[PDB]
Amino acid sequence: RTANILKPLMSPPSREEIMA
Amino acid sequence: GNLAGAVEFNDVKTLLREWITTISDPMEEDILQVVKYCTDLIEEKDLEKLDLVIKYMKRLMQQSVESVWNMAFDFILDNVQVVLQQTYGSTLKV
Amino acid sequence: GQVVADVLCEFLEVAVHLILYVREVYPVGIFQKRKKYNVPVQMSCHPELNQYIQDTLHCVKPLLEKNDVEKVVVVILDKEHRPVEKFVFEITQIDSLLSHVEQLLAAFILKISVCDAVLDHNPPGCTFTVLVHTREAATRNMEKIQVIKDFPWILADEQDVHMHDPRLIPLKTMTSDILKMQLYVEERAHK
Repeated sequence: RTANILKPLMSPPSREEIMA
Repeated sequence: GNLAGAVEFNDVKTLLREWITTISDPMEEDILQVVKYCTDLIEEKDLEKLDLVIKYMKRLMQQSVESVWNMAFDFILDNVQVVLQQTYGSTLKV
Repeated sequence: GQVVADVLCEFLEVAVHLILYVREVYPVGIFQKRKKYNVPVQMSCHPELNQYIQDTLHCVKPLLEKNDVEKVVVVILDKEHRPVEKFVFEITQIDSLLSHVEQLLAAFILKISVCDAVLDHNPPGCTFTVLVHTREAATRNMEKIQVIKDFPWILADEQDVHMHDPRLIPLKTMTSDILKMQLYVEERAHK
C-alpha cells in the first residue's frame, strides 16, 4: 500500500461558508 | 488500522518489534507507513491505541544503538502532533 | 533549475483558481479576472479560499525545488467526499529561454478555460482537495511540507484517491529544455 501521496488534512471552505 | 497486514493490535506491537529490533536502517517507506497507520488511528477515533503505539515505539526506538531509530521516532511523532493539533486542538503528552 | 518550482507554483495557483471557476465548485460571484501569461485568467477574491490555495502551494514549492513531485492533482469531490474528476499536472524535470517557457504555460490556461466542452456535468455540491504524488516515499518530502502551522499534511488513503474505471481527457503537453509537464483530466465513469 505505497505511501507517496500527500494531502492537506484541512478542507477548503464549503460552498456555503463563502456565501456567508 | 492496517500496518502492512496486522489489524489486531498485539500483532502490530509484534510487527513493530521485529522491524525495529532486527533491522538497523529502516527504509523511509516503512517509516511513512507507520505515520499513516498513526494518522488513520486518529481518523478512526482510537486515541488509546495511538497512545499505546507511540509509547511502545518510543521505548524500542530510543533504546536502539542506531541513532536513525531515534530520529525516526522524532519524525513519526512530529507528523502525529500536527494532525492532533488540528483534529483535537491538542498535543499528545510524551 | 529551481526557477521551475517558482514558475510552476505561480502557474499551479492560477490553474487551481481557473479549475474551480470553470467546473463551478464556487459561485461566479467571487471571481474577478486578472492577466497571467498575457492570457486572462479568473481568480477568487475570497480570503479563506485564497489562503487554502496559497497555503497548499507554499508547502509544495520545496518538493518541486528537488524535482520530488511526479503529479500535482486538483480533485473534485462529490458531496460524499468521493473523487468525481481529477486535473493531473504530471511533471518531469543553462539554451535557456525561461521567458518563452512562461508563455507556453498560456496554452494550458486556454485549454482549461474551454474544458467543460469535453467533460460531463459534475453532481451538485462538489468541493475539492489537492493531492501531491511524490517520485519516491521519502522522509524529506514530509519534513519539507509541514511548515505552515494550522495547515498540516497527511498521507492520503485509497479513498482520497480511487476512481473506478475513469476516462482520460488529455488537455495539453509541453516539452522544453527546463519544464516537461502535461495536464490531463480523469472523470469518474458515472454520477
